[PDB]
Amino acid sequence: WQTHTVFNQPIPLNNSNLYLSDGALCEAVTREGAGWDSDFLASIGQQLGTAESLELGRLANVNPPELLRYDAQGRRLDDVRFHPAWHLLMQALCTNRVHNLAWEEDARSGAFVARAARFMLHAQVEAGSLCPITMTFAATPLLLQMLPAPFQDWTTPLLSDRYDSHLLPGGQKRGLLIGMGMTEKQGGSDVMSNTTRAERLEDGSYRLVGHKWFFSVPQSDAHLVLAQTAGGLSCFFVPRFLPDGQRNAIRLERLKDKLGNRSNASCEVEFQDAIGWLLGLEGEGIRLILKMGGMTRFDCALGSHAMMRRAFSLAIYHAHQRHVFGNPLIQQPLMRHVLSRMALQLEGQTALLFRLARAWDRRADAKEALWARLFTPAAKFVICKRGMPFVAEAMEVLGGIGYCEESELPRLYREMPVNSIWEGSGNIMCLDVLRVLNKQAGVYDLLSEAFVEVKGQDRYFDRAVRRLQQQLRKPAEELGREITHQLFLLGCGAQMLKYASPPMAQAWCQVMLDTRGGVRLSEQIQNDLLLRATGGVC
Amino acid sequence: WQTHTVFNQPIPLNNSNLYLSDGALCEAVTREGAGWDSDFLASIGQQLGTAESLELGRLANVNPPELLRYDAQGRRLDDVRFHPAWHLLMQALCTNRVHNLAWEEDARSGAFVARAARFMLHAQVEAGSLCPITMTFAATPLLLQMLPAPFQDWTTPLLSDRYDSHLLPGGQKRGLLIGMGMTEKQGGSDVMSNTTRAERLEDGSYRLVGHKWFFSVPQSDAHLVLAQTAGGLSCFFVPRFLPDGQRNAIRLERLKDKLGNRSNASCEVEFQDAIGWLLGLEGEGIRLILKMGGMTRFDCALGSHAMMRRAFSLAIYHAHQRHVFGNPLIQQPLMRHVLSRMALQLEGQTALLFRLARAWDRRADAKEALWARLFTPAAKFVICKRGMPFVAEAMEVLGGIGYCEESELPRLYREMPVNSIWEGSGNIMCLDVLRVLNKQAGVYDLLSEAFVEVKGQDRYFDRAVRRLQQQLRKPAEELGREITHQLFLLGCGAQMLKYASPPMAQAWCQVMLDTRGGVRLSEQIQNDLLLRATGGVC
Amino acid sequence: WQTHTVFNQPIPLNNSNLYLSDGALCEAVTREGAGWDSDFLASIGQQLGTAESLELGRLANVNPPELLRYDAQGRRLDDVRFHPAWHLLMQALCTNRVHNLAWEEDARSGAFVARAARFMLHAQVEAGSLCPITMTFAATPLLLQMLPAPFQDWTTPLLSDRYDSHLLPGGQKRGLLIGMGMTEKQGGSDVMSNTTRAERLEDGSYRLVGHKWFFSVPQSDAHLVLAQTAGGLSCFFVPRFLPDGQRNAIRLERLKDKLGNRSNASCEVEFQDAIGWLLGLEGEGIRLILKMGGMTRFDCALGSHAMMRRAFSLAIYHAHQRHVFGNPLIQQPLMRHVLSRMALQLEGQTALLFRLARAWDRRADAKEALWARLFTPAAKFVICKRGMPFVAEAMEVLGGIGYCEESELPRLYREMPVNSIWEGSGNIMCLDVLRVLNKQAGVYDLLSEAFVEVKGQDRYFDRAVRRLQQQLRKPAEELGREITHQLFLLGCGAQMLKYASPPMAQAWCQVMLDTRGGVRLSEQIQNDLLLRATGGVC
Ligand SMILES: Cc1cc2nc3c(=O)[nH]c(=O)nc-3n(C[C@H](O)[C@H](O)[C@H](O)COP(=O)(O)OP(=O)(O)OC[C@H]3O[C@@H](n4cnc5c(N)ncnc54)[C@H](O)[C@@H]3O)c2cc1C
Ligand SMILES: Cc1cc2nc3c(=O)[nH]c(=O)nc-3n(C[C@H](O)[C@H](O)[C@H](O)COP(=O)(O)OP(=O)(O)OC[C@H]3O[C@@H](n4cnc5c(N)ncnc54)[C@H](O)[C@@H]3O)c2cc1C
Ligand SMILES: Cc1cc2nc3c(=O)[nH]c(=O)nc-3n(C[C@H](O)[C@H](O)[C@H](O)COP(=O)(O)OP(=O)(O)OC[C@H]3O[C@@H](n4cnc5c(N)ncnc54)[C@H](O)[C@@H]3O)c2cc1C
Ligand SMILES: [Ca+2]
Ligand SMILES: [Ca+2]
Ligand SMILES: [Ca+2]
Repeated sequence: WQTHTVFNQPIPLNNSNLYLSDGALCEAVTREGAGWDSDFLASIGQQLGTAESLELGRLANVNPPELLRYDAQGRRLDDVRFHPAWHLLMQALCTNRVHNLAWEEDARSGAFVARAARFMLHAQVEAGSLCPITMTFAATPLLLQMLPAPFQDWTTPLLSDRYDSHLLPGGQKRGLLIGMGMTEKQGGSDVMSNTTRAERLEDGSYRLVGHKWFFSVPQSDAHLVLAQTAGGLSCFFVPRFLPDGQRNAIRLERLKDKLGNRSNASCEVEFQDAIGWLLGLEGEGIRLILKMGGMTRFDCALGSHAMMRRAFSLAIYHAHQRHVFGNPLIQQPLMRHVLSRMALQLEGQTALLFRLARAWDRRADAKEALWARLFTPAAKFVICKRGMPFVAEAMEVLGGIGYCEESELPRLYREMPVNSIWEGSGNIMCLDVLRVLNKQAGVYDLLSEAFVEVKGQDRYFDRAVRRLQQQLRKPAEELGREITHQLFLLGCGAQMLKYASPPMAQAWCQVMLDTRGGVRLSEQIQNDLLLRATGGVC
Repeated sequence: WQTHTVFNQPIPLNNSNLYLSDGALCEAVTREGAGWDSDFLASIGQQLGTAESLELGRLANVNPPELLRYDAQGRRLDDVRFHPAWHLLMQALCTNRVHNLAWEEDARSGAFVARAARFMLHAQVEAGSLCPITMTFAATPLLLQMLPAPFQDWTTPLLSDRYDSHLLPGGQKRGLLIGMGMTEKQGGSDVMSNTTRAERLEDGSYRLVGHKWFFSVPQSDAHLVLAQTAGGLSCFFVPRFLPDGQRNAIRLERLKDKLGNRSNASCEVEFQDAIGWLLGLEGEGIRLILKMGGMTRFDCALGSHAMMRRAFSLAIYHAHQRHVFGNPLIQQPLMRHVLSRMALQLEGQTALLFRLARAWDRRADAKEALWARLFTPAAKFVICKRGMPFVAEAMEVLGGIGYCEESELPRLYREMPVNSIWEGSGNIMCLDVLRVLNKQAGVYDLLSEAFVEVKGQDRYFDRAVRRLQQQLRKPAEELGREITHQLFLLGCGAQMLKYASPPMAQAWCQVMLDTRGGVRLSEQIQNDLLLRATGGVC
Repeated sequence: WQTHTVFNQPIPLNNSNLYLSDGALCEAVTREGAGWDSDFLASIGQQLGTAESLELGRLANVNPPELLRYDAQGRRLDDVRFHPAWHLLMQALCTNRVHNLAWEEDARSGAFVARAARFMLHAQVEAGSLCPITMTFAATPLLLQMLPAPFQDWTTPLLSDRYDSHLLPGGQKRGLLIGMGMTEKQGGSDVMSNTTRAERLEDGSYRLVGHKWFFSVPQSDAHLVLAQTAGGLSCFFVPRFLPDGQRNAIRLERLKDKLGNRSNASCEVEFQDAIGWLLGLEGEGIRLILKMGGMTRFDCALGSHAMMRRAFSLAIYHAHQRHVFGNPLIQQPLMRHVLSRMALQLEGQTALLFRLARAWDRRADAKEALWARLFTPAAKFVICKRGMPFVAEAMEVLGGIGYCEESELPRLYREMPVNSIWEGSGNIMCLDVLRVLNKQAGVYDLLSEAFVEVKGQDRYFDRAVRRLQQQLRKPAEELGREITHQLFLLGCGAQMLKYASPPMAQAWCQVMLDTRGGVRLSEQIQNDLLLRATGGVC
């Protein structure tokens, strides 16, 4: 009955450990002060790597949410309906405290780093569910700092490990999600162009009339929303339900039909005299949310890195099994070269991101705070931009089967641009880097110290330092991407030189910084890279 | 911001008790020997009536199953993927033993009646999930009677309360489902036209080559399949997995794209030297499955009745709330007339079906067995045919909102024809009734006795008995539907006269049997009918 | 490579002549004064019966319209996007003047009858596209009678044979469609409960604020819309574009997700100070549209009849080819009986509808006008109610293949209830019949004359006349359906007795009016019925 036998078809990667298979991550977690979380990380790495877990990710994306503007009786409903897989993903994210680990009372030293490792494991399985998690993690410290009086009973659920999908006022719920409404049709990068208007009421609250053009996670229990007041652009707490239990006047008009990120609901919304509570002062909306923005930019970089890691893991498991021209694909000199360069890129990214996580963890230290202020937008720019060609290359390793929606690769590929577009996109990251280099007291000293610490170790690194120094003499706005990319590489290189094995740091520096390419990697480096990326080290 | 206020929109029926709201059913359960099950029935009636339960029914139908013929590597898979709601429905059906209550060791007197009541509650929530349940309930006694030796370890899971969706040989599973493969492209009514061929192997098993054109529940652990042998048309046990653990050679070719019944997978399949085990003798396939057929025909009648009951319950809850021309719709004389006639039809159907369930329960008694043999096809014909106009009328009570897929009514309406088409359809039921009346020893005596028992109580009933007697003098095949319908009504009428209150039996007889219509129901009868249909009695 | 041979599978009906195959229709067209249209009818009957034509019907339903509330820039759009098949269907409908043949200057005697025959041919191919056609045909004479001054240039396009899908003010278009906005969330039967409000402006036009809950064909160039004024419920011309070229303020909020009629867009809409022009006087909205309603009710009856005709034609073509138990299915005594009864029902319906079409054609005659006033709602009630069980029976002739969406039968079945629900639904038709019988001068005389004309010809007919006479003594509202059904049958019977062959009229009267059923049809009648239904006569 058959016309052929099927052979030389790799088995797809599943039922693996997402943590234990990543040598660079395991090393970074210990190095950066989160080793106490390693047993937990191995545990969730196993749970998240199962066929069942990966299926929840697939189901949540192929059954995207449905906007319910009205009920069957023609009354306004303004709700969103998700596939059950979505709620199961949210439950595990919250159980694992990806939304608030760092903010717990008695959080231990390294909690920001431990939380980043947890986030990176989840992000490999499914990306859309990270959006509410990212916004809630970033908004929580600000909300706890400024929590308006009628919402004092939100502190307990903000600190829980309990996802709660009930359509109830937040104070009645066991856990909460918080979103961000900034972008308007006339601009997302330039939020001063916002026309949503807030008028102060007798009781000190404000009435808002306007719109937000991309308003993710409409089901959040509140959104922090930018609006204009007499005193300038300001930040408001806009809860889904008012203190009295009535629904607030946020009208969900249309759900975005997106390239990727499809599991996540993003809406176009309008405020019809919605009630908001001013956070901070009138006119300080942009300043107030700077650090909130910093944390979301970090998560963008970490998310793209995580997706690159998953795509790479799929590619290498496939290339190990697939034979071409009589030999394993991973043994073919050109393929082995390409995959080894990919692995080297992920090693550097992991070292940089986790050092950056430690900086955010230790931000009570002014120099750590400054390092995070400078390298966060740099990391978002370079890593998020790299995501697209990196994932395409992984897909090409698999070949035609990597172009079919049955594979994880298309979904990863379709996700990659979102992280690059988020929060003013790549150019805004670079202009922010230039602003910091220009205006921030202490920056040039911080950089010099970091670079002197490793001076003499590598000729390519030292040449790149001199090139950046020259470039910073006249930092033209048109060179913002060149400068940001150079700065990012020097950050990565300094971490590699300090902490990677010497042959690895040497390989990294030559590949990344030796201005003439044509760099061949030694056999031993390629072997070590590919072994480290499949477990080996942990 | 609003253009209007929404008013006079009924709230849709949910969070009600499917059992306690049905006076006729509660009375029938006690009358027919299953009163010991009443507490359980009230419990599951509450569970099944919740918004959450009704949502599982919706989800399983709007997310229909997907046929997986191949995996991503191009190897044959032959599997079906369902929405999780489907599996949750199956779990509750099996927990409630709708597939096997009557067949348990130590099953108590009335178990067939108790099982019918349980089935009727489930059928109101979701219909497609009743297909595997119906086939498994009907096939189980036959399989236990004839179970081939290599499958002796199936007896325990056949008797469990555990749904098991694992892709494993049945002997390794905690519970089992059994299907039926009869229909071929050239005929489903006339199964002797089957061309699927079975050849005897050295070990006594047979190799099958052929097709089945409608093959529901392909995921069943076995199907009973008709095939031709040297000795005539025969019945085979065809398991999904062979005794050695290999998949059997059943190729799933195409999933039907159906009007209704969409939650249930129905496939077109081909046998490529599939292995089957002969049940019974060569050439006795048609005879062997007669009683199996009887049970499935009963479930068809019961299913259509249940859907009619749900549609009626929705219509009356709506008409009680909706106002037209200044008064409740249920108070408008013409609407109240129509709904009262509907209620009266369901009273008769409930009385007949449960008497029939008792007949099947007590089938060790030759007269009970004969009553079931005769009235089962009659009930399937009339009740399944009535389903379509009855549900359309309920939809029209709701008006335009009953035509929208948000309402339960369209799904009920789209389901109704399947039960009428099943197992040779309406004409085959009537030809079977004629065959029984002609050939079956004892029938005319059984009928006479039943009719004499109530003779003198109602003039319309006694006139209808005389009309049937005349008709049976020359029972032409072309009058098969007229005769079947008359017989059905006399069955219903005898139950009403014996057991309904006299004004109710009087109303039933005049409406159903008074050859000139124009029958107006008294105010008291309409009130009692509509109250009984909303709980009152239980 | 094969497991079986496919055989005994009928070829599906296509490439047939929808007109020439229908003996009763061809005879009715000539009888009722539209014989001059017979060549044209045969021509379009051929065109509409092709596989390509039937495919347009399928495509328009499986690719339903999409509501475009906003454009990609977030500006309001309020438009609907259709599959190209929809526009091709509309083009042929308008070329054939199904929307206005009767209203042309110099329309010839019999034009209403010719238009009804044309409508019936189209309705067999696709039903949703008849909605704009029906509303435009019904509204056109009223609009031409009352056309408000700023829209004088609409007269030419209202009278064209040119469908025009351009998004332009009607006065710039080559042809126009008109819709009807009556139903609100609180009621469609009782339109006096409408809360949409119209306020008179300085220039004599009115500003409307409110909603309509089912608002079909939102893309119409205008809708006639009921709204409350100081002077009572009134009818407004509400154009899609104002005289100055601006879009009118009609907000399309949601598209209905329907059981059937899926090719046709039906919206929930809101008026945000939309401009309307009063037709007639304040407070005469209900009266003004009575005749408009009459024409749409006629089209409902004609549409259900047409769908029944298509379903029957499919069933008989199938049963002629399919063999069961060694003989053609159409030769099996019970099946032949059932199909013959079906054919007889269509013969009566065709005779009645076309006599009714002639009444509407000759409505300058007071007695013809009265016949149409009385029999139109009666016909809508009985015929539209019959549609559901009739089409289900056809599906059951085909068997399981008739339950699959590849067949035309499911789409026909899912369409049938809409015609029964339309314009206040079945109960409102019956209450209207009772109102006419009670209040309308001349009615009892008109009926007596009609009945005396055929008195003595058939005993069952004469007995039914006496039964109706008795019933009309005390015409209780609760007997509205019994009375309407009796009246309808007497209408049909009088046409059959006057114009059918005597054996046919005899067969009709006995089957339809002989209060004890068990009526067997002669061999010759069954043969003549089935031959007439496949062409024979034309
Ligand atoms: C899936 C998804 C979900 C989203 N969810 C949210 C949400 O929940 N909340 C929210 O507020 N927003 C959300 N956004 C919107 C997102 O933040 C914006 O798209 C982003 O800030 C860019 O704004 P914009 O699209 O208006 O582009 P613009 O601001 O018009 O920018 C266009 C391009 O110009 C570049 N540019 C801008 N200014 C300069 C300059 N001075 N010099 C050089 N280049 C410049 C930008 O970098 C960008 O590349 C979401 C977006 C997506 C895709
Ligand atoms: C959703 C669905 C699921 C199904 N699942 C299964 C399944 O799991 N297993 C399986 O075996 N089948 C299944 N069936 C097929 C079903 O049993 C058949 O469709 C049914 O038996 C009718 O057979 P048929 O379609 O070949 O019609 P035919 O046998 O061709 O009958 C067509 C019509 O002719 C009538 N007729 C037949 N013989 C006579 C006669 N002698 N005199 C007068 N009238 C006659 C029939 O009553 C019917 O109305 C399924 C069907 C559906 C719709
Ligand atoms: C596909 C579709 C398209 C439609 N398009 C349009 C459109 O374009 N324009 C428009 O105006 N409407 C439209 N309608 C609405 C349609 O006209 C209404 O649904 C219909 O008039 C019934 O009104 P309702 O749904 O409010 O039911 P109700 O008025 O609430 O009636 C419910 C039931 O009660 C019965 N009833 C009402 N009064 C009495 C009484 N006095 N005594 C006894 N019984 C009574 C009715 O007959 C009906 O069976 C559309 C409907 C559908 C399904
Ligand atoms: Ca090698
Ligand atoms: Ca009353
Ligand atoms: Ca014959």
